[PDB]
Amino acid sequence: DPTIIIPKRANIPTNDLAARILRDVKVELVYNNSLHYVKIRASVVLDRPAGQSTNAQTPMSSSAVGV
Amino acid sequence: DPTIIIPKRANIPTNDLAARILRDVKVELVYNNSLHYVKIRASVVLDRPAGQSTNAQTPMSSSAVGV
Repeated sequence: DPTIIIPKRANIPTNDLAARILRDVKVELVYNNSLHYVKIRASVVLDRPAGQSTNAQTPMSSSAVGV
Repeated sequence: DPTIIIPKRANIPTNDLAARILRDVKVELVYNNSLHYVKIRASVVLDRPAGQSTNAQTPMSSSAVGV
């Protein structure tokens, strides 16, 4: 999310009140990106594809073994 | 305070008792005064005013050194 910050009067040095110029205003942004290159991976099958695994469990995220 | 003075009989010269006229009655007064002219001294501040002295003592009247 874009952000904007403005300093308060108590934080302005006395010198700037004579110069009458404010400083330290800050803004932030995130730039998008276009797409330049793409790489694809195809596959071809000739004979009868082999039967797939018949597991119906919901795939677990990671191994439980950890110490 | 206004003052009034009246002489006594013993102090009246014999001649006035024949002339039958009294003298030497005295009165005093103090007159007030109007205001005619006024002079002012202003001041302006631009930057942050400097911090004042932080003395909390009751201001002394006059220097003790005297011989």
